[PDB]
Amino acid sequence: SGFRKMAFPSGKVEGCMVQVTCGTTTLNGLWLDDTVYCPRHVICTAEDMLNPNYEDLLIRKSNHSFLVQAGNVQLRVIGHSMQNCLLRLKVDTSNPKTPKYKFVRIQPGQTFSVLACYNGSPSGVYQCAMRPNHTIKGSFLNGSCGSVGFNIDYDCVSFCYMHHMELPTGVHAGTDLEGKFYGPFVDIQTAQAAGTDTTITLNVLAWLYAAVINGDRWFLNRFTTTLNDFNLVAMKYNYEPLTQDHVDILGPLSAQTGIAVLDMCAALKELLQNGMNGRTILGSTILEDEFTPFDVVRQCSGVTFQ
Amino acid sequence: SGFRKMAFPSGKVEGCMVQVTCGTTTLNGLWLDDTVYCPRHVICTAEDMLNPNYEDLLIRKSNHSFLVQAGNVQLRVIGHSMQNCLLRLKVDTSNPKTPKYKFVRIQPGQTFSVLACYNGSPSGVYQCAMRPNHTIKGSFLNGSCGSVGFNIDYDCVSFCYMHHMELPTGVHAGTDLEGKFYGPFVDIQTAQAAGTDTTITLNVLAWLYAAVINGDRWFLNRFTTTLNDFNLVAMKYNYEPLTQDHVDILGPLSAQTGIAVLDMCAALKELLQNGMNGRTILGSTILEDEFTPFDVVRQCSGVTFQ
Amino acid sequence: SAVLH
Amino acid sequence: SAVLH
Repeated sequence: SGFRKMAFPSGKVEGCMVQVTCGTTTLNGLWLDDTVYCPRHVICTAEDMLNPNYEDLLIRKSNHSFLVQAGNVQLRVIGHSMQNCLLRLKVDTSNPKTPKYKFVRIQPGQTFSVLACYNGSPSGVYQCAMRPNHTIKGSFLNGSCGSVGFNIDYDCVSFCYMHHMELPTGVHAGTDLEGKFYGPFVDIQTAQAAGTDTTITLNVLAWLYAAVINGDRWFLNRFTTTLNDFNLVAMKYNYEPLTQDHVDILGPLSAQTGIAVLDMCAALKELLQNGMNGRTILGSTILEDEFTPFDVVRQCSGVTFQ
Repeated sequence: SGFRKMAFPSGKVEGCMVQVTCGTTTLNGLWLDDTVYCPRHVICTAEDMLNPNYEDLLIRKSNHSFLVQAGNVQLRVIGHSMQNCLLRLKVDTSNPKTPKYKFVRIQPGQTFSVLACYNGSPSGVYQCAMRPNHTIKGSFLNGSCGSVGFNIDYDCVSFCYMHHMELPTGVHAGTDLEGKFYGPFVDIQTAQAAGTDTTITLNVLAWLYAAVINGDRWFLNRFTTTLNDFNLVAMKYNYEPLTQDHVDILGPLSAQTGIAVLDMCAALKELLQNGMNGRTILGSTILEDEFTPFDVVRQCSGVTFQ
Repeated sequence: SAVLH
Repeated sequence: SAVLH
């Protein structure tokens, strides 16, 4: 029993972090095969960040403008190119700890684990959801850029995020592993802000199913609702609308619990209107939207308590 | 910026998990050097668990009653002994992924990371506090025994917990790495229950300091309090009493923020009496006691926001 | 009862 | 402003 925010074992991503130094700037890079990926602003200086031209700044560097080290081993750079907001540094050794992997663009609402790193050295790990406004509530300090986010399926590592910066509200923005930002953000030291966020409905529901799979049913009711009447309520409360596709996704969890999705929504609609009356669900006093339905199936059991 | 429950990189503990099979029971074991540790009830059967004699059950086994595998490599057992509630299986190969390590008994209130595992295979990782009643709110399923909890300092791994069972409330009990249970618990299938728990005061305070280091000060006040007047209030609310030793511990956090500990306690005492009035601290609606002061220093910055 | 995982 | 870590 139990239910926690749970990160993926980070042993495989750890064997791929290195330190990348250009000029006076140091950050983290990701060493897969014979390529080290890192944010391109490693070639920036504090003055440059305000209004940088990357193209211009990079033609001004050579291979040996970049220092790459793993452990105490200096890796030699023998090629470089800019991809979107990232730099691809070809080095003279292939990572022998390179795992099976791929690069995915994560969608809003999906989750991943983040291996926070400093100076190519992994400090810690936690799990965060990509928000609807394309930010994540991470915990990062200066020197954390190039830290990465990923899932692991089977033996494969799906890299979906490299950290590039922090917004004024203290949330984080970054790119997939092709350098294309998540959200309307750019790697410049200029006024930039998170858009309004909303609560991930599909997840709140997946989580209410977890409560039941964990055998707690207190927040259910006799009612049902139409999708459309659910949504007038979703909107009032700054929840994403539910769609028929999200209803199909929740069916397996509906099947394991015997609670109809639209029935569950009525549960939720009631929770939204009446509060939780000082009670907890899965030991939270709040409605939790940072667990996907895939997170619930992985963590929960195949058998419901009762 | 940001503040999250953050686990330690699990790459080093992962290279030490194996599967241990005795009879029809399978669980996880920890392979350091040429020893595999695991819970001793690996030698139990469902019938035995109700009233087992371990001494008796073990003399009835040989070295080859135990199957140990890492990856696909069958490891051969060449010795065995019972230590408290654990089994020490000497095997014919030394783990070459063995890290620097040691065994510590964790104290109530301290935290560690838990690498959840099935069939010697690591499924996931999260951070949990040892409660005052010696339970932890983990997330475990059948087959998770031998999963371990640890901290990492420098390059050393401080193993403090092996998982052995689950209580009726759905919380978890386990031993240090000498087999001595945390709490008044025994490895038997008999009626057993968590004692009443209490809120870890030292941590709630460490966390309020984090809020400030994160530059939020809304919940402070003009007041101060005596230790002793704090405690009459702590008791009313099922918070641990504060002691002078806990006050000394919080001094560095007091020094970085300029908020006097007793001043902070008055802050808390007010929070306890007036609620949070629909507000959040570090993005929580609740007072959080699962971050030690050592957790705050590691995660926060050396410099306060303002 | 307690449950030994 | 945004801050590039």
